[PDB]
Amino acid sequence: LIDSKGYGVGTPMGSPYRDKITIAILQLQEEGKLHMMKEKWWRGNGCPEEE
Amino acid sequence: IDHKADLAVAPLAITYVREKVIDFSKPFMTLGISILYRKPNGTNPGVFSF
Amino acid sequence: IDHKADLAVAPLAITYVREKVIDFSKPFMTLGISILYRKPNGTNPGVFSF
Ligand SMILES: CCCCCCCC/C=C\CCCCCCCC(=O)O[C@@H](COC(=O)CCCCCCCCCCCCCCC)COP(=O)([O-])OCC[N+](C)(C)C
Ligand SMILES: O=S1(=O)NCN(C2CC2)c2ccc(F)cc21
Ligand SMILES: C=C(C)[C@H]1CN[C@H](C(=O)O)[C@H]1CC(=O)O
Repeated sequence: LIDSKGYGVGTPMGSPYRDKITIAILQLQEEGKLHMMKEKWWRGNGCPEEE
Repeated sequence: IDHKADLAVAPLAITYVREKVIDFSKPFMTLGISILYRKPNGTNPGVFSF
Repeated sequence: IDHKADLAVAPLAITYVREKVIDFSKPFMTLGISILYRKPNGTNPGVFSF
């Protein structure tokens, strides 16, 4: 990895949601629901390392 | 910016030039920049490799 | 909470129950919980492996 950054649920400048979304994001991350959603879509058809 | 829609639920990365104009939330994935290069075609060792 | 400080620049992890009281910045370091354990020092017997 060249750098490190991350996605976002970006709201307008001065919105009453950039706090209500991150309490909801961290609630989905402590419960592990952001990993059941990533293993669902980034699953793939499988790929061999082979050695 | 001109308040036409509220959320941006899409892979919209958190950068320095974007944070000044819109409010991102805290991340839900984590990124990096990396090279997508193509794999070689193995070596294919033959059955008469001796 | 009791306003005896202004920043908390520290290894202070961003959890769900901490941001309902203090109100964090946007992360300066990526991590997760992982397991520390002794490196295995002995070697496998392998009485065969000729
Ligand atoms: C130092 C040890 C000395 C021992 C003696 C040595 C003597 C001479 C021995 C071998 C000489 C063979 C000629 C050289 C070939 C060069 C490479 C080649 O072209 O391979 C080709 C094989 O196609 C063949 O020609 C297979 C023939 C094997 C020889 C049979 C053994 C002789 C028996 C011994 C007599 C005892 C019986 C006694 C009474 C008669 C294939 O080309 P490739 O690019 O390599 O592979 C790609 C193909 N692939 C992916 C599909 C696999
Ligand atoms: O763009 S950020 O909000 N701040 C920068 N970083 C860490 C410094 C690597 C990270 C690391 C992981 C992220 F998901 C987000 C960010
Ligand atoms: C060593 C301590 C108490 C700290 C280190 N950072 C974690 C934190 O940010 O709360 C704590 C616990 C841990 O290592 O699991």
